Amino acid sequence: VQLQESGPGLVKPSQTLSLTCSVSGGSIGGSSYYWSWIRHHPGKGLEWIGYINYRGITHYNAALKSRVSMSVETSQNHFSLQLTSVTAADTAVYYCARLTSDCSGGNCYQAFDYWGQGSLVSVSGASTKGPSVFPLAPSSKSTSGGTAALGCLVKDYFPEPVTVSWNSGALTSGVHTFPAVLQSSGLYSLSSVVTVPSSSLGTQTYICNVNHKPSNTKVDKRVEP
Amino acid sequence: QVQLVESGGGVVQPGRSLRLSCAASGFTFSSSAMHWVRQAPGKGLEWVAVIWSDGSNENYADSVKGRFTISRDNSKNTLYLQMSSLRAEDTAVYYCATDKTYVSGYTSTWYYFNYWGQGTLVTVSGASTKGPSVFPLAPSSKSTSGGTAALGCLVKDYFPEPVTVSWNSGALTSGVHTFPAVLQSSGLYSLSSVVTVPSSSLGTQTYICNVNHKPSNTKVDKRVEP
Amino acid sequence: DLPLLCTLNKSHLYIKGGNASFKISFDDIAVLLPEYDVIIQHPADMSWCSKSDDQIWLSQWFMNAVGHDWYLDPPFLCRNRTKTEGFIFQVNTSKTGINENYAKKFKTGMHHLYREYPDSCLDGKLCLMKAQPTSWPLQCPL
Amino acid sequence: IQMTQSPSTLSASVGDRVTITCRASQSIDNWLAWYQQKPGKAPKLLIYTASRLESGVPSRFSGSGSGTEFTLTISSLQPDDFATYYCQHRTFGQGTKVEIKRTVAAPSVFIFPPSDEQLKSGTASVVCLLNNFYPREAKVQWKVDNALQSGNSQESVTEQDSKDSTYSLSSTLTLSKADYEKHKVYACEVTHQGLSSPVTKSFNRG
Amino acid sequence: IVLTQSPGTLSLSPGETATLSCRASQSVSSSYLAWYQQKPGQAPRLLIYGASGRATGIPDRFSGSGSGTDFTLTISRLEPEDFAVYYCQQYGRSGYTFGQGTKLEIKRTVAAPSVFIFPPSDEQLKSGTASVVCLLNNFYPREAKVQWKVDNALQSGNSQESVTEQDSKDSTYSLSSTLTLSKADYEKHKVYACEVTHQGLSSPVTKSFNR
Ligand SMILES: *[C@@H]1O[C@H](CO)[C@@H](O[C@@H]2O[C@H](CO)[C@@H](O[C@@H]3O[C@H](CO)[C@@H](O)[C@H](O)[C@@H]3O)[C@H](O)[C@H]2NC(C)=O)[C@H](O)[C@H]1NC(C)=O
Ligand SMILES: *[C@@H]1O[C@H](CO)[C@@H](O)[C@H](O)[C@H]1NC(C)=O
Repeated sequence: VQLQESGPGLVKPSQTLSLTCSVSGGSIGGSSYYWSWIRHHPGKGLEWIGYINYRGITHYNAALKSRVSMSVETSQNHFSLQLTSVTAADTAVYYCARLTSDCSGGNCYQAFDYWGQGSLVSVSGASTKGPSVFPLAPSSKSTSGGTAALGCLVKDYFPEPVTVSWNSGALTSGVHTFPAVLQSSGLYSLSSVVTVPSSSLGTQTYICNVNHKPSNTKVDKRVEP
Repeated sequence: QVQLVESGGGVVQPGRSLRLSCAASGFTFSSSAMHWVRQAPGKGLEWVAVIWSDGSNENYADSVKGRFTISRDNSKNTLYLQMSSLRAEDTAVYYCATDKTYVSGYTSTWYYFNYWGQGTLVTVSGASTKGPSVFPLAPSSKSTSGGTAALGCLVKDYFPEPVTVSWNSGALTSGVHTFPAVLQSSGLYSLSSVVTVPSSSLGTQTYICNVNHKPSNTKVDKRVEP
Repeated sequence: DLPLLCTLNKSHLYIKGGNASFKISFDDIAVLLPEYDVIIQHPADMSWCSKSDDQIWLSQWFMNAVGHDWYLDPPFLCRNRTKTEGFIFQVNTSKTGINENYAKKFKTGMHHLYREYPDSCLDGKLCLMKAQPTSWPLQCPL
Repeated sequence: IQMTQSPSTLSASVGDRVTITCRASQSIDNWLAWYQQKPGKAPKLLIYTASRLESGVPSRFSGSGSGTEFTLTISSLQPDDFATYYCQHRTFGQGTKVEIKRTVAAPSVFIFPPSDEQLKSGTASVVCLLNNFYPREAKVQWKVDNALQSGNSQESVTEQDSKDSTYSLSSTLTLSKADYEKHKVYACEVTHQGLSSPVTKSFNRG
Repeated sequence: IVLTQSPGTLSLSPGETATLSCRASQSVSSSYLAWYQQKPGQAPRLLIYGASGRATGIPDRFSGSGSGTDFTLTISRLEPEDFAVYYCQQYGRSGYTFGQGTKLEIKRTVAAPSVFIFPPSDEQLKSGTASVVCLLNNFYPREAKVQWKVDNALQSGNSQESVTEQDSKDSTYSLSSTLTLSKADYEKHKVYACEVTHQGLSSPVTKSFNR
């Protein structure tokens, strides 16, 4: 059983955010099966939004009931989430789950068992920005014995996030993709490194596969000493 | 037409299991839920277990719950109560009761009991079955008035309950007060039955007490004179 | 595909969704109690009341049809699923006390679902809503 | 979810408007019943759901109550109503024994010596009778040369008589032959309301 | 209704048992409470359902317990792959409110950082910007001190630090401070240093480069 989230990365304020979750494994609902949406704020805890049944039965959160609608279609196995008059305080990571309330003895009405990876939703009226990828070339000072280190700096982009693959996703061993940190100028800056030994100095070409889907920029920067 | 009969169970040493049944007739047994009721003489009533009709055995009374079981057989039309790891405090009379629904659109669980049984006295004691020793209560000539004088017998140290006492093989009813059984220190029930007779009946009529203890088969007839 | 409704006599109220069919009755007789039974707060509590899919759905469709505010309106009682006694959900619809505001709201509901219903609930006396799965009546069409 | 019945023992005469109360720990609306147990037979169901009488129970019995407080009133009780009543639900009531109201009766106190056959076995018990008295609260004080409470722990009572509705008590002092041939005067001090000066019936040995 | 999860952060050694408390303001008659495990950069998964029963595919070292207000999650024989954020949930007064959260740090031997320095890229230097990146590879614990030295003078207000969460494969963290300056500022100085202070590396190592 799997779940997939699909919606816009950036939604302008006072507008409508809409995301749709894909049920993989079985048909939508049945006896003791509800489909929810669980929001996740930056630092601030998990908030539950609302659910929908196999034949469309909804119940929402007290603070969200005023502006949240949800839909469902059992024919193609997908359910909706609609929030109107979005604000900056509606910036979170939206996960879709399965509530369920079937058991063996007691505690039948239980909690969410299956979840999706979740889509990051940024709520801002600011224009999107393309990340300028700069290769961090392996230098003589960045050589500590038999090992070396190299990387790529995904500088000045908006909104979050960016996906960094290495050698088109070949080498994952000894890789550290750092989280995005807001700049002095107030833009996202991502670092991503890899530690290859000094033996493989001028052998295999090291390319970072950077992707910024909200701006649709696919940059393949080569790192050479 | 509704009748509820019990199997039987008496003496049992504390800890040993005792099994009891309840045959039912005159009503649709498989429909009405059935269950038992504990009744000690020194407390009155107490509910002990419940079983829904046609399987799905529900809980018991926490008073004793964990150490015994209740069963139901709809083919034989009998009820069951298997009392294991007994304690001395279960010295009681066990009734069989029914009822389900309520005359309107309701069915679901009813701790009410419209039709009862007879009850089988189950004494939980380790004491050995022994015969009673009968002693005559000497009619003293204190209240020597020609209309009032007491006379009796003493059914001392017997086990287990009960004891049936009569006078002149059922020829006396006036003044005959058969006192309840008292289980004295370290087993052995002991009671006494008295009769009020005029002083004229003292030296004319022969008074004997028809005491019997069928659990020990001891039939005693004792001559009472001052 | 909308749940079937039926009106008979006054007291004989009927409903059918899918395979399930209930009997909505109003009287002062009590069968469900708190601590003893279940406390339905939102429609996800109802799913551990029955095993049948139509039996859970019709009960939650009937409560959303009458206008039971799952946030404001008081919770109601239900029978534990693993119980052979059957299926029954009870809504406290007493027209006096704290449930007086809820009872008149529930009174107008039957006046718009079953259209005309002279309420078998006494205004200023104990009254309880009780639904039990019944057979689909002969008189009730479809 | 626990029951509380009061009074302990209702003492009333035939014709009175007698009424019994019942309490509940949890707010129980209509899940209560009343029982009638004449000692020697299983109780009969009187009324169910605190308001509706059972099919075939006299009209004088009336149960009223909802919420937590329940009452069982008998408009004009007949002699065939004198029994112990109980509450229902999971838990049960203590039992409000219903006794008659009678004129106070003095007990006919009678002291009985231990039998000669009883004396030879080693254990000789002294018996004291006090026949047909109405007020149940009657206490017996065993006085052997003026003191005792050992064997006094064994006393029994018959239930209210059918004719004159009076109880009768049998106090049995139990002791050994060793303790018997060690004391002289054996007394049975009876304290009762029907006795202006509590009467003492005594013997010695001969 | 209010859910409070205590403590804030639980740094424990593998094998040693971990106990997490979750107190409710209003007395919860259980069943709605369920524990969660969210591993870094992943979807949370159900640990315990109805506050007692362990979920599907969840080990028995994880044990759900409690009644009333206090509810306790207990993880006995810890491992480095048990590093996650733990949450307790509840439905009360219309809303599935969740817990605060306790980040469980799996301890290990105090490891020294592998410090490497990167000068600004050729493409960046032509664009009138210059970013010096100091990489600090796989150390323990997270608590590390880093500063920039421009011709033996500290530079602040431009340098932004980035830290990854505990790489459960070896229980180590990593850092990247990015000192940003203009083209003119890069030309006016010649030696750029990265001052590193950590418990693992007792001697404060300063790795520098020349223009
Ligand atoms: C269903 O709703 C009704 C109506 O609200 C409930 O009946 C009422 O319950 C309350 C709480 O037990 C009663 O209040 C009590 O009143 C007595 C005095 O009469 C007082 O001593 C108590 O402390 C308490 O305040 C209320 O009186 C009673 N309704 C009336 C008008 O008599 C009912 O309990 C609810 N539940 C069910 C399943 O029936
Ligand atoms: C329902 O049944 C289960 C299993 O026997 C039991 O644990 C629970 O206490 C019952 N009632 C409620 C209110 O959940």
